[PDB]
Amino acid sequence: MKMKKGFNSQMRSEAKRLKTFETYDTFRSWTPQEMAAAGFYHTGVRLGVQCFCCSLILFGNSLRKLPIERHKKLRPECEFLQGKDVGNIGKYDIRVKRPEKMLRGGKARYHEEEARLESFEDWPFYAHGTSPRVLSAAGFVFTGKRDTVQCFSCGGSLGNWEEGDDPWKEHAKWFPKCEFLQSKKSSEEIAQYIQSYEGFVHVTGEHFVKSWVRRELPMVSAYCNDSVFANEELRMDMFKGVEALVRAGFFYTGKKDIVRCFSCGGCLEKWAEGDDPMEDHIKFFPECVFLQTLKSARSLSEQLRDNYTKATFRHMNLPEVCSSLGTDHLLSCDVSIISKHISQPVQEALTIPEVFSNLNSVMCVEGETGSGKTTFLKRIAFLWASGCCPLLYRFQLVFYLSLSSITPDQGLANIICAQLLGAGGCISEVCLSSSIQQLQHQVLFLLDDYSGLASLPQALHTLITKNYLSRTCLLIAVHTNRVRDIRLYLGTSLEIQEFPFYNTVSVLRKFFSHDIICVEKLIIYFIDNKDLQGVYKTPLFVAAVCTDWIQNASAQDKFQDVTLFQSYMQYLSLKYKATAEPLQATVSSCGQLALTGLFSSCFEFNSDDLAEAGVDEDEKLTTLLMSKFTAQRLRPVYRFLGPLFQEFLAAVRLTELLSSDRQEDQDLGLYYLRQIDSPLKAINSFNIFLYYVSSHSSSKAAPTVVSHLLQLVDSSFVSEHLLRLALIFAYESNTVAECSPFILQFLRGKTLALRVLNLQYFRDHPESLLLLR
Ligand SMILES: Nc1ncnc2c1ncn2[C@@H]1O[C@H](COP(=O)(O)OP(=O)(O)OP(=O)(O)O)[C@@H](O)[C@H]1O
Repeated sequence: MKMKKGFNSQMRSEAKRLKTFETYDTFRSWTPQEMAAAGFYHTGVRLGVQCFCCSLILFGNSLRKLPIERHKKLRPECEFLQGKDVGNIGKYDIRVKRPEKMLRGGKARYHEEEARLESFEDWPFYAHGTSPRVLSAAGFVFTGKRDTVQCFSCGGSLGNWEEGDDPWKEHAKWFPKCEFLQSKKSSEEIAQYIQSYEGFVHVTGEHFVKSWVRRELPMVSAYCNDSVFANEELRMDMFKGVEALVRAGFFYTGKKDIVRCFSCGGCLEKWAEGDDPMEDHIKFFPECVFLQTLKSARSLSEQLRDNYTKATFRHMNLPEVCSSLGTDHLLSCDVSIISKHISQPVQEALTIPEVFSNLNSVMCVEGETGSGKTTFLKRIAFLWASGCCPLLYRFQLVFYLSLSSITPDQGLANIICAQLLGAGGCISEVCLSSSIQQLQHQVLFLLDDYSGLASLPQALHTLITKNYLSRTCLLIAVHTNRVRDIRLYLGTSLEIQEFPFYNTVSVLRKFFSHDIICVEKLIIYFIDNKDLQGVYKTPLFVAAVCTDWIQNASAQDKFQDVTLFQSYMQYLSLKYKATAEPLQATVSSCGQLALTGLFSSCFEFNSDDLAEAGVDEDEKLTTLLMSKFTAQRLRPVYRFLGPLFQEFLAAVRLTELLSSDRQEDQDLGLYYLRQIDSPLKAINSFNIFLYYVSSHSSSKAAPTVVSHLLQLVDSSFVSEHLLRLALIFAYESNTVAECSPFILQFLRGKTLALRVLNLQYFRDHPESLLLLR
């Protein structure tokens, strides 16, 4: 209840307000990214988080209100930029201003040291944990603005000082060529000081991506609030007075009349009189968004190709996640990563804002098939091009290349010009080779859809196999347990663990205005908790539930589980329509396995049974959309997405078998239909197998199974007859109530007790209710 409130926790900014959520459960509405962007950190008292400037006991976490709204509503006296040690992604150096420019009179006097001591009257209260004496002992002087300090005789500015950061390691790390440093400290201790988290970085205040950013006030919900990025957004199509004024909280994505604020908008036609705050952001944009954002040689060639890469990464083509229909630029939810280390099995979970700082050499990212590799690579490329995340400023060039058979060993220049630039980039082989060589650790390749060394081109092969004479940094997307070739070559392997539920609920929240469907999904989901995992193993379930809104709400209020599963399966069928032949096999071949276990009462499904089922024979991609490597001690197990998914896949296999006219691919279906042989078997199996063999409009399969249900005959006795006939009539009326019933149910099952025991659909009653009922 009561914990040490104290005061401003000066040791707590973002990128440290996010790392505190590794001890946070993955099932709740608000996200660590959004909560941390609100200046909150996870103490761990029971479940709650508190702010770093205005300590708040915020435990309850609702859905209709974002953390910014709660923080403003409860204690509104800490967000007037009165002073907060807010660090953004914050590459720790971006302050490069005045390398030799106008200081406040050169308070170091260009010689003196006690002058550096005395220049710190207005040293703010953000730091202070850092002693001004130790800062001044290394030739540092306070330039005057926002706790950034400049060192003379080399003119280097460092900011975002935190607790315990000794300004002697850092002065060595960021400027080895600082004359004062070589004058005082020997060339031996500096190598020891090099040991830090950034790989090979140097003085990189000059770089073609830079864009100075403000104090990153917490009213910045997420990216796209820098008022300079949003301006160059709409230099493409909204160019043929209105434009510059539209940047009162807007940016362009789409077809010249769909311009989006941080929530949504554009539902009005432009070029009329039309003041941009029209209808005050059209009806406040429901919930009065952010108080109107709070009241408003060949170096030339490589720079030119840098500009083209930035332009083609900011084009509307790349930033499109949740690629179903809509108008999307607002998603920033990240994927959790835990990086296994080369030698021993240590997990060591990372965070997205900190993983960028460790990019050193050839890197691989794991991940289940359809789990967010292409998205993550596109996000990092975009964030480089959308230059406001500072950590990515160290790369002068980034390249996204999908090695999906477009590369039969032809050449790197040809593959980079025809995939990224487009009709404009004539970057020659020699130009690209020289750019790679001189820009050693400032070129980041993002390779996707990996196959193997044999398929890479010559230059890419050299860059991936040596990484000694080139120093280029690469990130390759691969499949889990399918990266067995570059084990010896890579450092800092990475893996996409899972997709937590807060990301799913955040994406659901953003896409919807009628936010009663999402809450219904929340309640109707934590009551099962058996399919808690698996279903959210991939972001494709979010896309499936979103595209289920092509007809109505995703909470149709009628046995939600079967609709959810069918929506998922239909979305799988839709996405891979280009290569649907193996998927149709993967759903069938794997699906039959579930049927084999539907009645044998086993869900572990060890490896040797998979061969009998007839799936994974080629270790193919899609077979991981429906199973996971649950255990890896020995003889890895293969568990599906919960017993309910057992049921649904077994049902779809049974329907396909009893629907196919292949005679002896159907006798097996009848055999699997045979084991149900008693009313208790018509209950215990059909408690969970009821709406799954019936849901599908199995025209051919309906008569055989309804006949089998009828032929079982050869209070509790009467009761089971009543339930059995209820099942049979419901099943037969689900799809077609003409062919099978008029010749089948007229035989045996007709019973009722008082008035409404046979209140089903009304047709011609029997002669006299089976002559005995
Ligand atoms: N943060 C996110 N929010 C919502 N959906 C996401 C997010 N990240 C990824 N996705 C979803 O992930 C899907 C793409 O996944 P992914 O790139 O893993 O497929 P893939 O088969 O690995 O493709 P490739 O093999 O080409 O990399 C997209 O349809 C997108 O909807």
